[PDB]
Amino acid sequence: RQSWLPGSQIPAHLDTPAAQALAGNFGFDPLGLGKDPVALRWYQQAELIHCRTAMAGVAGILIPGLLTKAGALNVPEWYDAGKVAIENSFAPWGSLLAVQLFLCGFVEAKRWQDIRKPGSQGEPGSFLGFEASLKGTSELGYPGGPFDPLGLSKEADKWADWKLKEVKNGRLAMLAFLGFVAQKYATGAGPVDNLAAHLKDPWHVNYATNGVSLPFL
Amino acid sequence: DIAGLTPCSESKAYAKLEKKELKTLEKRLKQYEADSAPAVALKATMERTKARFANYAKAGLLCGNDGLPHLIADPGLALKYGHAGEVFIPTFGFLYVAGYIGYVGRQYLIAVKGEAKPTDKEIIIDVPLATKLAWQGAGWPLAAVQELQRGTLLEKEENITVSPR
Amino acid sequence: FGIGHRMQAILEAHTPPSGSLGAGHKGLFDTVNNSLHFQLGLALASVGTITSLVAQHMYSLPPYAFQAIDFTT
Amino acid sequence: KAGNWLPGSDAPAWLPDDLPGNYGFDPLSLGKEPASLKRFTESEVIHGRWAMLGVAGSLAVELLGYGNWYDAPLWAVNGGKATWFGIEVPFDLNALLAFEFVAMAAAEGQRGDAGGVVYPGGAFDPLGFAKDSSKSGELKLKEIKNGRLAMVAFLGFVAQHAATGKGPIAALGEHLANPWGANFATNGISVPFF
Amino acid sequence: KAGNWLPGSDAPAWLPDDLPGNYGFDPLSLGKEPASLKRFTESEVIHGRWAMLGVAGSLAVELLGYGNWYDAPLWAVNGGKATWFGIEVPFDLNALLAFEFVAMAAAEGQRGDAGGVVYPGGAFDPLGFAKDSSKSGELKLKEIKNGRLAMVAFLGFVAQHAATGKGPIAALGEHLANPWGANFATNGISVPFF
Amino acid sequence: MKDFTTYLSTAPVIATIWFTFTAGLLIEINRYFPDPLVF
Amino acid sequence: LDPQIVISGSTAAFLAIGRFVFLGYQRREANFDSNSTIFATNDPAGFNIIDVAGWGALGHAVGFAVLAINSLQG
Ligand code: CLA
Ligand code: CLA
Ligand code: CLA
Ligand SMILES: CC1=C[C@H](O)CC(C)(C)[C@H]1/C=C/C(C)=C/C=C/C(C)=C/C=C/C=C(C)/C=C/C=C(C)/C=C/C1=C(C)C[C@H](O)CC1(C)C
Ligand SMILES: CC1=C[C@H](O)CC(C)(C)[C@H]1/C=C/C(C)=C/C=C/C(C)=C/C=C/C=C(C)/C=C/C=C(C)/C=C/C1=C(C)C[C@H](O)CC1(C)C
Ligand SMILES: CC1=C[C@H](O)CC(C)(C)[C@H]1/C=C/C(C)=C/C=C/C(C)=C/C=C/C=C(C)/C=C/C=C(C)/C=C/C1=C(C)C[C@H](O)CC1(C)C
Ligand SMILES: CC1=C(/C=C/C(C)=C/C=C/C(C)=C/C=C/C=C(C)/C=C/C=C(C)/C=C/C2=C(C)CCCC2(C)C)C(C)(C)CCC1
Ligand SMILES: CCCCCCCCCCCCO[C@@H]1O[C@H](CO)[C@@H](O[C@H]2O[C@H](CO)[C@@H](O)[C@H](O)[C@H]2O)[C@H](O)[C@H]1O
Ligand SMILES: CCCCCCCC/C=C/CCCCCCCC(=O)OC[C@@H](O)COP(=O)(O)O
Ligand SMILES: CC(=O)/C=C/C=C(C)/C=C/[C@H]1[C@H](C)CCCC1(C)C
Repeated sequence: RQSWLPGSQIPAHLDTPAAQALAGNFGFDPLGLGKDPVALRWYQQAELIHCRTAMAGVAGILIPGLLTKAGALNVPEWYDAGKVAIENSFAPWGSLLAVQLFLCGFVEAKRWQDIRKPGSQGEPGSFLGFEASLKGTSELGYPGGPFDPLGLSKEADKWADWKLKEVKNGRLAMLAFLGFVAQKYATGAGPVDNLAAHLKDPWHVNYATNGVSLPFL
Repeated sequence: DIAGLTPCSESKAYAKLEKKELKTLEKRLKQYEADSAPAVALKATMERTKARFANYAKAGLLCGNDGLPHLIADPGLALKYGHAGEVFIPTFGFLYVAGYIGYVGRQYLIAVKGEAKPTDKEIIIDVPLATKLAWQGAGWPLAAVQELQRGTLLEKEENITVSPR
Repeated sequence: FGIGHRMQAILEAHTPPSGSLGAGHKGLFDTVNNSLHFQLGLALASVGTITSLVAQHMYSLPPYAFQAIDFTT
Repeated sequence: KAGNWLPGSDAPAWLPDDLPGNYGFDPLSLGKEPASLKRFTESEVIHGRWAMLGVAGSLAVELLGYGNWYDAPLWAVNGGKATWFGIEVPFDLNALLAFEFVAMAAAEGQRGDAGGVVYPGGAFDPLGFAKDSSKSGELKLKEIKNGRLAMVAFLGFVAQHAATGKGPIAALGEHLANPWGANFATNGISVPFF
Repeated sequence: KAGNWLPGSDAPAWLPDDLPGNYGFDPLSLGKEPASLKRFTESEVIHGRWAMLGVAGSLAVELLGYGNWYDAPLWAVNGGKATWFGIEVPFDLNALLAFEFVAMAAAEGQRGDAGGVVYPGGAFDPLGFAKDSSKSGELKLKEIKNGRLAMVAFLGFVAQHAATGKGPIAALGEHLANPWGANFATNGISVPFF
Repeated sequence: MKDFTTYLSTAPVIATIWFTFTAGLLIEINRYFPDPLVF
Repeated sequence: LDPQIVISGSTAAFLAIGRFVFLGYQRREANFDSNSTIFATNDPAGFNIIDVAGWGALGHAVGFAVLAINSLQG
């Protein structure tokens, strides 16, 4: 049994056969937020959405930032890309956010309805024939049809491992974005610049030297 | 600006009040020596006064005709004119700590309620269980919302005692 | 003279269909017309509210001549 | 049932299947009581009919060039005379109130005395398009759907006028000229923080 | 079936063999249900017919020297008059949308009221090219294949225009004049690293 | 020691220790952050 | 504005909507609303003197309101 703390008392709610079926089960729940099975299922969906969203965002911040350091691209910093992208644009940020909220609300409402009732999106005569493809697999949060065009989820032997590479990576991405924010309020530069400045002198450039992360020192 | 008030960084009464406080402190300081404990204490108080006035003017507070700051309690005005730090953020901070303490106490009561003698657990606090619940109460809003959605937060009408009407 | 209303009918015809108020105002005409303490309580509540209204309106909106200059009054 | 307003959600039990426009949309459970649901049906049909006529009139006046629906009663407030289709009308505001009040009182009085009738027929159907009750089902749905759409359209007319100051056609032309740059998120009234 | 899209891969078990243009290409399994497959079949045939007409019209108008397909509604952006084959047309954009909308709505309503008929025939087949059902299936394969090619061609038209700016005929001549110097890799937006 | 810990676990002793800890935390917070009126 | 025309028209109009429009509704509500005097009349629809006085009062009030509003010149 893999654990996040060797010797710590693993919670009973995380030891059930249903809880162990989730990917990345390391028995980490010191606050007991997953005692309720309904709450655990909802939080599992939230963790999956956060993992995918954080992975896409951190990728869109790290890859163009790494290409900017080289001569591949000239993408500005993530904390300044919004202003630069809205300057020479075709619409203000308010109109764009309104269209975004509408388009995101529709799909999130459909996802919410499928979470409330699995496979309910396949109601006949409701999506111009595309309702059949809107029914996900047996596991919540893992749909097929239009999603997953390559069909890599049909092989079960790697499926259980595939999900492990999706949650864990996502968790890392979730911390990555957090660092991106903290570093922004601690050094004032970008993440790639902070990485290079740290690699230049690791013994004197860290969180214990900026004076912000350790005010008592 | 809002309600006919002016910012503390541009109020004459605010500066006059600061000069009055510094004047009375300096007047009290002139009666002592230079390398004595009361003089150092008075200088420290004066530095604290200067830092307090500078910080209040730096925060963008709105002062009145008396030179004293004013708080904005309307959420719209606070979030629209940069006054959310006065009454909005501390409101949510107190809500978090209040629900935190309430949830910890409720969890302790429900936990000791099923034991043999709950009154002993009430007069003599079970420090290990109380400490565990105190550390676990960080997720109080999530646990409270999940409890409310499940219907286990409230007790039924038939299980509560009432008057004979 | 035939025309007009009956307070009992208006009271008995004011119950929401959702059952939020229970039986609504059914039987309120008999419990008020036959109880002098209920009528006295309603009258005193309205009178006290009107008295406070009088105090506020008279100091803010002076109705009598040369009344604002008289501070003691 | 014509359809499902929330794909994958169970329809309310108090809503009949043969009701026109029955999409199962009632989160507040307002039609749970059978008597209340009966009044709400005729109320919705009457509202849809009035809104359809109102939206058609507001569109026709601006499409022909006689101002918007908001500028229509502006003649009675500052020395003006009503013009219908470019023809002068010899009636003051006081005379219009008496005639409209008497006519509407008579019409609505007969309708109310009828007993909540939603589909009168007969004298109201001179062309006989709903003689058979078997084919009236596919035509009643069209009426309720067009009525709901016109209700939303009139509400939008009032909202866009109160938030911009221009008529319905004027807001359409401006939006067709600049869709991304001129919408509800750019008027400064709808969303204040945008 | 007309063949296999991916050699070595088995065709899906829900695709009928008698369907025209059946290549077993369905990795997303969108036509899993027979009800959705019928609608998608009619939609694909109609899309192919419209794509064929659109591609033929764009190529014809560009080869006849009447501008590219992108500069077709440009006369109604700045104010002008449309010219079909060099002959002036006195209809403006406001009147063109009305007649086209009315005629298209009537024709599409009549077509959709039949219940999704893909191959009507009769009045639409006066020459009798499909009198015998033995050879009717062979021409259907050609029809769906030409439609698929036309849809891909129209997608290519839009993509190459948004990537370069020149029209389909102007892009063909440019590519024939400089194949290594004028292609999808030299436009500048397909590959940002190059 | 069990009886001593049980005595220290009573309501007045626990209240005294808890209020002393809370008061000390608030006092030290105001000491290192003098005059906090806003956030 | 002529006072006679306005008052006469308002009174006649409300008496007409009281006798030919809202008579049945008022009679049905008065019946369900449940020493006295019965006012017998020869009107076929039972429009007694009490209803005439009430409708005439409403008509006169509305007519005088119209006259006053038009007198204000607004
Ligand atoms: C606890 C009671 C309470 C009271 C007495 C008020 C009172 C007020 N609020 Mg409010 N508000 C409250 C709770 C309260 N609020 C809460 C809990 C929230 C969080 C949702 C808000 C969020 C809020 C916002 C975002 C705004 C106000 C605003 C206002 C002021 C005018 C609007 C109004 O009266 O309509 C009641 C307020 C609401 C129903 C909230 C929606 C805002 C309405 C639609 C007004 C917006 C229109 C426009 C901006 C008005 C400004 C006109 C002009 C000065 C430019 C007014 C003094 C407005 C303001 O003055 O901006 C500085 C403003 O925009 N409030
Ligand atoms: C588990 C602790 C607890 C909880 C969850 C509540 C909760 C509640 N109380 Mg209550 N109360 C408590 C303890 C608690 N009380 C105690 C010890 C007293 C005696 C002083 C009171 C006296 C009291 C009165 C007179 C009233 C309430 C009321 C209420 C309700 C309104 C909210 C409020 O803040 O009121 C105010 C809360 C207080 C005045 C006391 C708070 C005391 C602390 C902060 C609570 C925790 C103390 C405890 C020692 C910690 C647990 C230790 C454990 C972890 C080892 C609410 C449901 C009101 C009501 O009737 O309901 C609408 C009301 O009128 N309470
Ligand atoms: C019949 C529905 C309808 C239509 C066709 C329009 C059309 C239009 N409106 Mg309008 N509006 C509507 C309803 C509608 N509105 C309603 C109900 C309200 C009150 C909330 C408003 C309030 C409003 C304001 C304040 C403004 C407009 C404006 C405009 C114009 C610019 C687009 C825009 O930003 O609007 C936005 C409309 C909404 C956010 C609400 C639309 C309601 C639904 C979502 C649309 C109809 C449903 C649609 C047929 C199918 C939806 C499916 C989809 C969600 C997937 C445009 C021509 C702006 C203008 O004047 O132009 C410069 C303007 O400022 N509208
Ligand atoms: C488990 C648990 C339980 C127990 O009981 C207790 C405890 C301990 C408490 C716990 C823990 C928790 C945690 C840690 C959490 C966290 C989370 C996160 C971090 C998230 C994020 C998350 C994150 C996310 C999503 C993110 C996303 C992002 C994005 C979109 C981005 C975007 C962008 C880009 C691209 C670029 C531009 O230029 C900018 C922007 C616009 C900005
Ligand atoms: C269903 C439900 C149930 C659940 O449970 C809950 C909820 C959600 C709440 C719901 C919903 C609701 C809603 C939405 C409502 C709305 C309505 C409307 C809009 C109406 C209108 C309606 C509307 C209407 C009638 C309108 C009408 C109009 C008119 C007549 C007009 C007139 C006119 C004209 C001609 C023009 C001129 O120049 C002026 C005038 C004179 C002015
Ligand atoms: C099958 C499947 C299944 C699996 O599983 C999955 C997936 C992959 C999803 C799939 C695939 C899909 C696809 C490929 C699609 C595509 C489509 C298209 C492209 C269409 C178009 C389509 C297209 C179209 C109609 C087009 C049309 C056009 C037109 C009419 C044109 C017109 C015109 C002309 C003459 C020229 C002038 O100057 C202008 C105009 C006036 C403008
Ligand atoms: C027999 C007969 C008949 C009838 C006739 C007649 C002619 C009747 C009538 C009647 C009338 C002709 C009535 C009227 C009336 C009136 C009244 C009843 C009134 C009143 C009053 C009041 C109450 C007022 C008040 C006031 C004042 C004092 C001041 C200012 C304000 C007001 C205006 C409010 C006929 C031929 C149809 C048919 C046959 C038989
Ligand atoms: C902005 C201008 C437009 C706004 C105008 C609003 C004016 C509304 C006037 C309402 C007048 C009430 O008028 C009266 O209504 C009742 C109540 O339904 C109708 O009453 C009818 O339906 C009710 C049930 O609802 C039955 O009990 C009754 O027997 C029947 O007559 C009457 O036939 C009508 O005479
Ligand atoms: C019921 C469920 C509700 C779910 C709601 C989900 C909300 C979706 C979240 C969206 C993220 C919000 C990000 C957009 C806001 C940040 C944009 C912004 O802050 O820009 C404004 C400002 O810089 C522009 O300033 P100028 O360029 O100086 O005008
Ligand atoms: C934009 C708008 O308002 C709606 C247009 C919808 C249509 C034409 C749908 C029509 C049919 C469909 C495919 C289902 C069966 C009946 C119809 C008329 C053939």
